[PDB]
Amino acid sequence: KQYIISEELISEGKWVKLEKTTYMDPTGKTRTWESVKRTTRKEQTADGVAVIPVLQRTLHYECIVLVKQFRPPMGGYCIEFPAGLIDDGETPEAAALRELEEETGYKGDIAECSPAVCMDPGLSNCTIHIVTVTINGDDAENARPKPKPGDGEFVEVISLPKNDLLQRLDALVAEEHLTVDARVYSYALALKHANAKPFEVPFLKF
Amino acid sequence: KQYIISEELISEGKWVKLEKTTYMDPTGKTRTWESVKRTTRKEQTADGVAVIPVLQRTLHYECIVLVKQFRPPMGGYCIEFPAGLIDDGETPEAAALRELEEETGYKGDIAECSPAVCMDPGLSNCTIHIVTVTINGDDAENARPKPKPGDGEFVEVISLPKNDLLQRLDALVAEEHLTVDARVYSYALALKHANAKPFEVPFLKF
Repeated sequence: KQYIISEELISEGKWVKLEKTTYMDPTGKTRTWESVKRTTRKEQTADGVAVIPVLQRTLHYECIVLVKQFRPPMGGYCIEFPAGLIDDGETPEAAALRELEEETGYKGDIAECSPAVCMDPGLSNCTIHIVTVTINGDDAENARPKPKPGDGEFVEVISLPKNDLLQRLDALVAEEHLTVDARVYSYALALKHANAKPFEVPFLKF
Repeated sequence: KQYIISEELISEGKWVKLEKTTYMDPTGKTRTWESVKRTTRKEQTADGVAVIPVLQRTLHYECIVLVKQFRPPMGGYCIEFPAGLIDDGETPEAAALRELEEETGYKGDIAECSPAVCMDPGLSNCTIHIVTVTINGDDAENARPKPKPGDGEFVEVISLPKNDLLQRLDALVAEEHLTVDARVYSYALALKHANAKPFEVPFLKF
């Protein structure tokens, strides 16, 4: 019922651009909105990918591999799922495995890929593909990860136990005073909401 | 090791601003970055909140209350956790309940509140508090919810079964062709990774 009437560039940098968006509301009226867009965005493609790397080992608990790095806009360190924009002539799945290797050194398998999902709908048009990659830690190819930091890419790898990720994250916060990514937290939260107090839920039924 | 050296305003809008951030890297060299910040951001406070509203009923399955609305920066409709910025003289918790009621009409209680988490660390400084709110669906006040939208706020409410969330989201995507928010998808994913194929792990053990 609603649609975009027009978009006029307000300001543009080398990598990001701010635009004045004009759109038609449900009841005919016309309103404006300030929107953010990346200049690297390709037609019919998402801006980038995010990887949920489940480190697995035989007869051993799983781990979620995350990365910590300084983020200029935050003015401080952040804990995030490995990520990156999708390079030219690259599929989201391909990007996923690449960026995971570049930032962590691990080599994994695509387990599942999501459709394009938005990062901040009210602020930008940025979308990513959330890709779940399973890493075999028993494999010799993963015995000693060899990260490949690009120029300006300083990444600290952090492998956290999955069964109590949310708590590991809060521990990390209280100890280093850094910021957890909203997507990483959502995921951790969900794990707690489904795992925590197994017998507690089917107890009130009685 | 790293820190912010300077931050020069590239261009500003009424609600959003873009700026050149100059910082120090680990080694010693200097680099620049394009960052996005909101003009409405308060001191020592997060930009806003996102509510994970768990609709509950006795002898009944839980539902997650989500909202669908047109997003100018996206040029389309999005499925999202109810959200919004924190108003003046508002606590993250208060903002959570207010926005939930305004957008859905439901009246709920605070279950938990995350610390401030980043929306998109590589692009902006934006942070939110993710608040998990329970809604007593047995209570008459919730038997017939009544949203209180503001000017230019048009929201469709959608209650999706919790234990079936990710598939309900994929259905919606395949049927309506809209976009699911990255945080909503993440949460949904974690649910599947923890609940789906519950006997798959123990069977692979024997």
